[PDB]
Amino acid sequence: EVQLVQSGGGVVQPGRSLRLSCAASGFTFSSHGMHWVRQAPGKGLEWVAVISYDGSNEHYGDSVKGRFTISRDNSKNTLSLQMNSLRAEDTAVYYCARPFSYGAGYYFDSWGQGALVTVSS
Amino acid sequence: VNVASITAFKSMIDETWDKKIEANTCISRKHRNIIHEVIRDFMKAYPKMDENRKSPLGAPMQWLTQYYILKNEYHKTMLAYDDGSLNTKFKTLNIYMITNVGQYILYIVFCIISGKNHDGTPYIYDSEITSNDKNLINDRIKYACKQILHGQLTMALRIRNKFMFIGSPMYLWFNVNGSHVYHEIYDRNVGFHNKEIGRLLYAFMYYLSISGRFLNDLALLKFTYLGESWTFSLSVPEYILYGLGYSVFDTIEKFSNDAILVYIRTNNRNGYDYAEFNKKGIVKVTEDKPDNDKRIHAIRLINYSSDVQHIHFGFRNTLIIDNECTSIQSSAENATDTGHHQDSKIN
Amino acid sequence: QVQLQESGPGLVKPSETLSLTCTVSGGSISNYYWSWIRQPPGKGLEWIGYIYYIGTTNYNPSLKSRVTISVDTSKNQFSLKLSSVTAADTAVYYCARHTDSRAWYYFDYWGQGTLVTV
Amino acid sequence: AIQMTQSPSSLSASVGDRVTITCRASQNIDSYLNWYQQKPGEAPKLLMYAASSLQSGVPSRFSGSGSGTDFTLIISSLQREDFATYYCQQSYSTPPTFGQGTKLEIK
Amino acid sequence: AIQMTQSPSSVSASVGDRVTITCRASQGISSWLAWYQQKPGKAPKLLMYDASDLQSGVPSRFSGSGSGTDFTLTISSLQPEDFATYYCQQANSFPWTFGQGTKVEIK
Repeated sequence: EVQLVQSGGGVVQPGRSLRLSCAASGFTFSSHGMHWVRQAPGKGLEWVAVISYDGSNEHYGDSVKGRFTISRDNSKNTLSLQMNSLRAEDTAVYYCARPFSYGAGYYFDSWGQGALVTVSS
Repeated sequence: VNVASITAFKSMIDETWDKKIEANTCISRKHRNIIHEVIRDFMKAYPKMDENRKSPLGAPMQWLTQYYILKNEYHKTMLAYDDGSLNTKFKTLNIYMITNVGQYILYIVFCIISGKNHDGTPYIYDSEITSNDKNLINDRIKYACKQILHGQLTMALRIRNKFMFIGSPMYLWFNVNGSHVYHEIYDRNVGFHNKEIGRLLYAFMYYLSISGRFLNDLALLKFTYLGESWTFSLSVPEYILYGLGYSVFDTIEKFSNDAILVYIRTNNRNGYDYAEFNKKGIVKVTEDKPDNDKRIHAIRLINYSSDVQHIHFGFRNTLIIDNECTSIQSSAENATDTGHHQDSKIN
Repeated sequence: QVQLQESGPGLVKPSETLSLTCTVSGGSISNYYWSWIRQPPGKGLEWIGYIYYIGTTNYNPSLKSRVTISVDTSKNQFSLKLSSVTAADTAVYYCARHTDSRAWYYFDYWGQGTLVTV
Repeated sequence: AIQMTQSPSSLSASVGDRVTITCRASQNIDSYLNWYQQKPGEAPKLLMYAASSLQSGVPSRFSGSGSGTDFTLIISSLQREDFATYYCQQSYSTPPTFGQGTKLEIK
Repeated sequence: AIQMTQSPSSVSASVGDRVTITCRASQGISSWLAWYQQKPGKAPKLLMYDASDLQSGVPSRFSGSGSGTDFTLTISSLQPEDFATYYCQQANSFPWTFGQGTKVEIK
């Protein structure tokens, strides 16, 4: 049974840094890419980043470009997101979503429990 | 631009859609030529970049970025040939469920010609077309090569299949170190070393690893197609030419006074026809284009001033891929050079 | 702060085997490439081979006929065995680790270097 | 990127009524649309993995339509468990825009 | 293999002057050149991984330059700490080969 667990939520002051993690289990992590999606409290879902199955290809949303770094460790099955220059705009619940590919597209078939990140003091 | 290739492709997917992939199943010569033609006509759909959105590094974004894929007439015609039956069949395929030959071919070719990786991300994003970051563009293109080959090998490992191979088109090898991709795909996947899994892909990447793309003064012959160019210093097996997407009818330029045998077609009596060229300069094949069931693409270098380690690539039974899948050879432990009485010289 | 330390005998008679073991402290083998390199006394540097934690190895064609690199993730050690060591095999052997970056082909961490004489 | 717009932002319907959540795309997405349902305090769940394509375990009352630039999700009989937020996500081109969700409320 | 040739084999240079070490490649390598510093009795330290990209923990006076066949490591202001042998490693093909170490000594 595919299952994604996330940890590293908490409080951090504006401009500071945080590091989210997402430990995957129940599937071959080394073969499937992974995505990050956040949801501002009471607002819609927003796409954050993607990392390829090995880690040599990655992309970030336009708003978050240049401030986050997504990495993966295929030996521990860990998916991490590095948080820098955190704004108040970045307070959200963060989910790690595994994509299931069909044709040229894909859909998120497994979502994490959500780690809450609050950028406040 | 070319609807005949699309029609042949569609007919072959319909024919092979129910053909299960077995341990020794290989793409037939006809199907291989259909794949070759569809890829090369997809490339010919867009002969040059747009000056308004040209990449300063020179990477071929015309076949990598969605800004140009969606403008290709060939891509649109193939995705909407006869009310999109192929496209509907494509929207259900996935790396981890392909079991039949037609699914394998359709998924690989449609991912390639749609400018898409297997995980859904594009080869190069539309915002990086006019980028100057050499490392980012190079890593994207390298990932495209590695992911195509890795996807094929993971299919072969799951189905325990040997001799299935499509190959990565030459444009994806821009600034790509063949040795790096070979070792990245074989030192991180221990299950790929089995002698019964993907030996055609193994031979393809091993040849591309021992031979670099650009040999300045060690080249013996050069291929160029749509400006995308490659140089070879050894006999060029048919699997290499078929994976790269180079026909023997493209511009070949010859840098030394060696003798080359340009295999062109299969004839009666189970033989092959070849041409011999010795002069320096261009190599021109004046024969008519063969049909898909008998087309051949391979070059043999007669020179004897070469290391004996890589002479098996010129052996007749390895240079020309066998019609019978079980007789195909990919390594020096199985290479054999027999049966030249069946061949004939055209010129 | 990954520290690598070489071990093994420092004197091996000619035509016998050479054993070198490198222990990785403060880190793990689980995700990186580990290489063996030797330095002939006052001559230069020559690469021998590498082993990935999965078990795959790549050797130098110059001496691929007698090199054997092994890994043991349970003990955080990767070793090297050289057979039929000749008088030209005297050198300082370094156990390196590769860059844990998009580039994996450069040696970021090096050991102390154990000199072995024949 | 391709922007996703849903209509209506909120909808009021009773048990057994018919609802039609419409998602529009700025450009052609070519049948690459997935609909998710998110109950309050839970992660999104996929309902349809493509236009007019259902996921395993999804009740047959959910249905889909669309051929790019226009899509619809229809629930024939709203049960009490189908009152949540619905998001239309395109996957034709990364970034996969998720669209502003539609919340269904009991009348 | 790709022979790595370094020139000069030894250079004596004044403290605060500019030291230049050249590493020529027998066959073309495209920026896959790393430079290493070895102080006597110490293991090599990676200075630059690509032809011009500088590792952490390395003083900014080390500038990497050139790509292809010709390469150059330059020290903007030589310091007594920089007495070492300098090696160039290519990673384009196999086996990975190092060049003959250039000694730099303070005059």
